[PDB]
Amino acid sequence: SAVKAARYGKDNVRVYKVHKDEKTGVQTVYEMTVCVLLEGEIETSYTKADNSVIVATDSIKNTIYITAKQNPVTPPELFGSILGTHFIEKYNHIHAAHVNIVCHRWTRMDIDGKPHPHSFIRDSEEKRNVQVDVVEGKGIDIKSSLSGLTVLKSTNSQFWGFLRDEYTTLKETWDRILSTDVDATWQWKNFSGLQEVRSHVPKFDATWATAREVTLKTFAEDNSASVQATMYKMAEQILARQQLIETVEYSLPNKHYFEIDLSWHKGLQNTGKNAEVFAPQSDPNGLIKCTVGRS
Amino acid sequence: SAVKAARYGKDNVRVYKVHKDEKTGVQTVYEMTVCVLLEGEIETSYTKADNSVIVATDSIKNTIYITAKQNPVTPPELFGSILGTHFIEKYNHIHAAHVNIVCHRWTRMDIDGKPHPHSFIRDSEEKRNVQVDVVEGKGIDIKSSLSGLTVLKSTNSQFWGFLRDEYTTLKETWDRILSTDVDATWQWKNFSGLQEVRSHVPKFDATWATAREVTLKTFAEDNSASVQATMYKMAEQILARQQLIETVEYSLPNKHYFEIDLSWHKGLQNTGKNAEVFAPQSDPNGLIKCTVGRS
Amino acid sequence: SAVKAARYGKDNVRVYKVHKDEKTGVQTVYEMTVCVLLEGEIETSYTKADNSVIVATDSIKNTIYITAKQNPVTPPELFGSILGTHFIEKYNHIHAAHVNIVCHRWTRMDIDGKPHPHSFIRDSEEKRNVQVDVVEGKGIDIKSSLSGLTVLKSTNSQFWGFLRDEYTTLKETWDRILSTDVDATWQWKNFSGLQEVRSHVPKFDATWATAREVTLKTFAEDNSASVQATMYKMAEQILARQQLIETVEYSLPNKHYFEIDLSWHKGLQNTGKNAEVFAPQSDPNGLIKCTVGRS
Amino acid sequence: SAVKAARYGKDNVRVYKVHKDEKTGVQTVYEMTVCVLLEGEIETSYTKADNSVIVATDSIKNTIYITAKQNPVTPPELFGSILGTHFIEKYNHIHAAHVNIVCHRWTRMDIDGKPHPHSFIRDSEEKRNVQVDVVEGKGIDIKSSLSGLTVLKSTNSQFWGFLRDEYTTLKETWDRILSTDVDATWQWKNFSGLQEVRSHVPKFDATWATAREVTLKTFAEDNSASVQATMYKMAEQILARQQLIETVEYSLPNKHYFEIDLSWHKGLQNTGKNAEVFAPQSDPNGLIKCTVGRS
Ligand SMILES: O=c1[nH]c(=O)c2nn[nH]c2[nH]1
Ligand SMILES: O=c1[nH]c(=O)c2nn[nH]c2[nH]1
Ligand SMILES: O=c1[nH]c(=O)c2nn[nH]c2[nH]1
Ligand SMILES: O=c1[nH]c(=O)c2nn[nH]c2[nH]1
Ligand SMILES: O=c1[nH]c(=O)c2nn[nH]c2[nH]1
Ligand SMILES: O=c1[nH]c(=O)c2nn[nH]c2[nH]1
Ligand SMILES: O=c1[nH]c(=O)c2nn[nH]c2[nH]1
Ligand SMILES: O=c1[nH]c(=O)c2nn[nH]c2[nH]1
Ligand code: NA
Ligand code: NA
Ligand code: NA
Ligand code: NA
Repeated sequence: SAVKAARYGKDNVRVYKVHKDEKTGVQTVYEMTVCVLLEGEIETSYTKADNSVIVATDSIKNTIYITAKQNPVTPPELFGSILGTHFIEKYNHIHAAHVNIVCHRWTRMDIDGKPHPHSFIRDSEEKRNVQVDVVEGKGIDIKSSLSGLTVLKSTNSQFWGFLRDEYTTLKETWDRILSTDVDATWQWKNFSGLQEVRSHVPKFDATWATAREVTLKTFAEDNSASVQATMYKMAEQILARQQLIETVEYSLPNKHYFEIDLSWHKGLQNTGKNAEVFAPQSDPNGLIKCTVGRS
Repeated sequence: SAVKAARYGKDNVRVYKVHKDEKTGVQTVYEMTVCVLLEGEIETSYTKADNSVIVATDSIKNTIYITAKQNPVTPPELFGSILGTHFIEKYNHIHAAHVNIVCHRWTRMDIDGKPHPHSFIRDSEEKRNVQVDVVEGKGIDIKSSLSGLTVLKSTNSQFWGFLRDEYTTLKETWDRILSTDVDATWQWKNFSGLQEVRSHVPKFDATWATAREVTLKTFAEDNSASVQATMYKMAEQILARQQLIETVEYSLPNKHYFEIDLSWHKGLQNTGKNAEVFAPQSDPNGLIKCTVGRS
Repeated sequence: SAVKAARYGKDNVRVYKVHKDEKTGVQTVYEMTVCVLLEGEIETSYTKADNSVIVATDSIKNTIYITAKQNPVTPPELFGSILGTHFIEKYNHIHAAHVNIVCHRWTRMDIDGKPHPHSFIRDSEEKRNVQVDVVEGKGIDIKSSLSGLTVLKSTNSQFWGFLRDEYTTLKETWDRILSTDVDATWQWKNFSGLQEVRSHVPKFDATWATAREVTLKTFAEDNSASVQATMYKMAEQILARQQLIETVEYSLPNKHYFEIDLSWHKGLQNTGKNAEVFAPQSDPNGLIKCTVGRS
Repeated sequence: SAVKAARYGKDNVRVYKVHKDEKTGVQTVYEMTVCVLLEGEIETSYTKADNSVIVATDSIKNTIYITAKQNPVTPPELFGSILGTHFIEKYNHIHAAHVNIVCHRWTRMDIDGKPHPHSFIRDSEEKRNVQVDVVEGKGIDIKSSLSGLTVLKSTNSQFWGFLRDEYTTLKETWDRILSTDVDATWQWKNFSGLQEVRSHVPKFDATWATAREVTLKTFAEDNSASVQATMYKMAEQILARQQLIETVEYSLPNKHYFEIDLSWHKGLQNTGKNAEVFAPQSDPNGLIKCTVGRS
C-alpha cells in the first residue's frame, strides 16, 4: 500500500480580534473560526513514524493567532491568503495550505438611533466564509461564500408543468410558500500570489455585499417558476456584476410548508385560496444545486 | 405505589400562519413551535390501562392548528391563553393546560429601502417565548421571555474585588470583554381568565419590546462591575416600567474570551493594554441567575 | 425592587479522571460535565456592586478539578455530595450548593473477546446524571437519572379506547411501533449529610443498573396499552426494588412512525397488516410524564 | 452565462422498514436517511423555466419508499445501487443518480441473556454510510463508510520528534491520551452495473465489519507514534483484507485532553506521571487525513 493523498492540521480554531481607534474612541471586533490543513512531503509521518516532517497542529494553532496579531483579519479572503502563503514559504517540505474561515456576525448596536462605540449583537446565524487554497507554484484559489441566510416568501412562487407518471402525486400549484437557507459560493479567478490578492482587496467585501443583495432582491421579486429558475437568476447577476468571478454556485433547500386540510372539522376551510394555517416540515427537503459560469 | 403527578400532550408542533390584507396587498407571516400538556383526572390511563380519559396527543395537535385557524396567533400570550382555556373548558376531567410557545423571527425584507409586501428573513435565532398555565379555578399564569439574544461588548466591563483564597487564581481586571446569551423572563400578575388576558393585550408586545430595549441599552451603557450587577439593573428597569409584572428573572452565561500571551514568540505584546487577539472559549462558562421582584 | 432569588457559578466544566491500577496494569477512565451553582448571602453583588461576596466562577472551576483530584468521582451521587458540602462548609455566607453532573459513557473495548486494559468506546449517547442539592441545615437531596436511552419495539404496542370527538382523527390500533428516548429520574430520601451519603454508596450504582434494567425489560415485554401504562409499570418496579427512593419520574416522548399508504401506485399494499415501510416523524411528538411515589 | 453543473433531488428522507419472519416470530427493523440527487439534461429548468424536465423532488421521495417496499434495504450498497439505477433507466434525460444513505443503529435487545424478537436499542450514534454514484454508461461507484465511532485510549500514545521552531510551544510526550471520532471510507472498484453489484453482496457487510474490527483493534493495540502513523496501519490492513477496495481513507480528529497543573494549590501533583485529572478540550482540534491505495 501507499499514501495517495494526505493532509493535516488544526480545525475549529476560534479567533477574536479587536481594533481600537484611539482618536475616535470606537472599537471594532472580528470573530471567526479557522481551519488550516497542510500538504507536502509528509508521507513518512504516516508510513515510517517519521514526525520530523510534522509542523505540529498545536504550532499551526499558535501561527493563526500570531498571524491575526500581525495582519488584518479582514477581508477573510486576504487573511486566508496571508496565512496559507506563510506555511508554504516558511516550510520547504510543505507545498499546499488549505485555509477555511467562517466569519461570525458581530453587528454594532443602535442605542437611541446612534452607533454605540463598543457594543455588538449577533443579528443572524448567517456566516461569511472563505476557502483559500495556496499551492506552491500554482498561486491562490479563493472560493468566497455566504451560508445560513434563511428566507421565506409567502406568495409569488409556483411550481407547475413538471413530469407526471406513476411515481407522481404532487399537485401543480400557482401559489405556494417558498423558504430556503441560502448557500451561495463564488469562485475567483486564480490569483498569482499574495501581491495579486492584495491588489483586489476592495473587491472582496464589495462582491460579498453584492451577492447578498442580489440574492435577497431576486428571491423577493422573482415570481419563481421553480427554485431552479430563481437560483439561476441570482447566479447570472453575480457573474454579470463582477468580472473576476469564474463561477457562481447556489445550493438551496426547499423547506416545505404543507397545507393543512381542516374540512373534516366543521367544514373548516384552510386549503387552496383559504390557506392560512400551514405545517412547516422539518424533513424531508428538496435540495437544488446549480453551478453557473461564463458562456 | 401511586401517581403523584402526571401530565401529557403534544410537543414540537410547528405552526405557520399567514395574514393577507387584500386592500393593501401586504402579507404578514407568524411562525412558532407549540407544546401543550394537560393535567386532570387522568391517573387511570397510567394505572388501569383506561384510555377513555385520554384526549389523544394527535387530537391536541389537530386542536392547535384549528385554534390558530380561528383566532389570532399574536401576541403569543393571548394565543396560549385561548388554547389552554379551550382544553379545560372543553373537557370536564382536564383541569390544567400548560402551553409553551417559541416564536421564530420572520422579519420583513427591505428591498431598495422599502418594506416588501410578502418576503421575509430570519434575522437572528433570538426567540420570543411564553409559558401559559391555565388552571381550572386558578386563572391564567403567564411567563413571557426572550432568549438567545447574543451580545458582546469589547470594553467597559470589570471584575475586581472578589473573594481570594487558596482556590483562587483569577486576576482582577478593570478591562475585559463581556459576552452573553440573554435569557430574560418576566412573570405577569395572575389573570382571572381569558377576558382579563384580552383586556391587557396591548401590554404584551409593548412589554416584550421594553425588556429587549432595556436589556440592550443597559448591557451597552453600564460600566459593568460584574454580570450580577449589570443584570440587576436590567431587571430593576423592567419592573419599574410595567406594573403588571411581579418578577423579572435573568439567566446570563459569561462567555469567556481569554487573553493569548504571545510574548514567547519574538516578544510579541498581546496582553493587558496590548490585547488585540483573544481565544473565545466554548466551555466552561460562568452562569449567573437573579430573580428580582417588588420591595 | 429586591432580589428574591439568586444563584451563580460555573457550568459546562468538562472533567476527565484516570485510575491506574499498577499491580494489574489496567486503567479505568471517568468522564463527566459538571455544573455548580451557589446560593447564600450574595445579594449585595447584584444590588451594590459588592464583589467581596463572590467566590469567583473561575475558582469554582478550579475547585471541581481539585476535588476530583482528591476524591473519587464515582459514584456521581457521592462526588456531587462532596463537592456541594465543600462550598457550604468552606464559605460561611454560602448556604446552598447545587451540583449537576452528566456522566459520559466510556466503555472498555473487547479485543478478541478480552477486556483491553486502557482502550474505550462511547457505546451510546445515553447519560447517567445526578442533581445534588446540599443546603446548610437541610442535608443533601439527590435526584439520580438516566437519559437518552433510545429504544424501539416494532410490535406489541396498542393504542385503542381513547376519547373521540370533533377534534379527533387518530384511528385506534392494536398494532403499532413504539419508540422513545427514556428519561427516568429517581429521587432519594433526604440524607442528613455526607456521612449518610457515604453509608449508602453501594446503593447508587446498583439502583442505577436496576432502573436501566427495569426500563428495558418492561419496555420490551409489556404489551403496551399506552405509553402512560407502560411507564407506570417501570416506575412501580423501581420503587418496589429500592426503599430509599421516595419518587420515580418518567418523561417519555412518543416518536411516531407513520404508515405510508402506497396503494395509489399499482395497488401497492403497505398499510395495516401489510405495513413494512414507515416514515419516521421528526416532529411533532407526544410527550408523556408521570411521577409515581409510595401509597 | 451558462449552467456548468446542476443536480437536484430530495434530501433527509427518513425511512424505516420492518421484516417479520412468520415462522420464527422474530422481527428485524432497518432505519436510514436517504438523499437522491439527479443529473442529466435538466439545464432548461434553470434557464428557461422549463419544468417538463423535472422529476419532482416529491416524486423522488415517493420512489424511495416504493423501492424500499419492493427490494431489500440491506446491505445499503445494494439498496443505493437499485435506487440509482432506477432513475437513470426509468428516465431518458436523467443520466446520473447520486444516492447517499446513513444507516442508524437499531440493535436487538438482550433481555435475561436472550435476543428479544421485536425490541431494539440505539447503542451508539455511530453510523454506517454509503455514497452510490450510478452514471449512465459509466457503471456504479460505491464509497462505503463508518463515522461517529468515538474512542479513547488512556495511555500508549506518544507524540515526540516533530519540527520545532519559533512557532512551536508543544512539549514532546511519551505518554498521552488519544481520543478521536473515526471516519473511515473505503472505495470499491467501479462495478459494471447492478448485476455486478448483486454478485458481490456478501462482501459489503463483511468488509464493513472488517473495517470496524481493524479500526478498533489497531487503535487499541498500536503504541501510536502519531495519529498519522496509527491511521496508516488501519488503512493498510483494510486494503490487504479485501481485493475489491481501491482506496481506504481515514479522517481523524485529535480530541485533546489537557493536563491540569494543580501545584499552585498546596503543591498538588497532577502533571506528568502524576496526571489523573484532565480537561477535555471541545476546540480546537487537530484534524488528520490520509488516503491510502495500492502500490
Ligand atoms: O498525533 C498527532 N499528530 C500531529 O500532527 C500533532 N500535532 N500536534 N499534536 C499532534 N498529534
Ligand atoms: O401538503 C402537502 N404538499 C405536498 O406537496 C406533499 N407531498 N406529500 N405530502 C404532501 N403534503
Ligand atoms: O401511547 C399513547 N398515549 C397517548 O396519550 C396518545 N395520544 N395519541 N397517541 C398516543 N399514544
Ligand atoms: O485568560 C484567562 N483568563 C482567565 O480568567 C482564566 N482562568 N483560567 N484560565 C484563564 N485564562
Ligand atoms: O461577572 C462575573 N461574575 C462572576 O461571578 C465571576 N466569577 N469569575 N468571573 C466572573 N465574572
Ligand atoms: O400515519 C399517521 N398516523 C397518525 O396517527 C397520524 N396523525 N396525523 N397524521 C397521521 N398519520
Ligand atoms: O421548486 C421546486 N423544484 C423542484 O424540483 C421540485 N420538486 N418538487 N417540488 C419542487 N419545487
Ligand atoms: O496541556 C496542554 N497541552 C498542549 O499541548 C497545549 N497546547 N496549548 N495549550 C496546551 N495545554
Ligand atoms: Na514550501
Ligand atoms: Na375542565
Ligand atoms: Na456556609
Ligand atoms: Na437515463
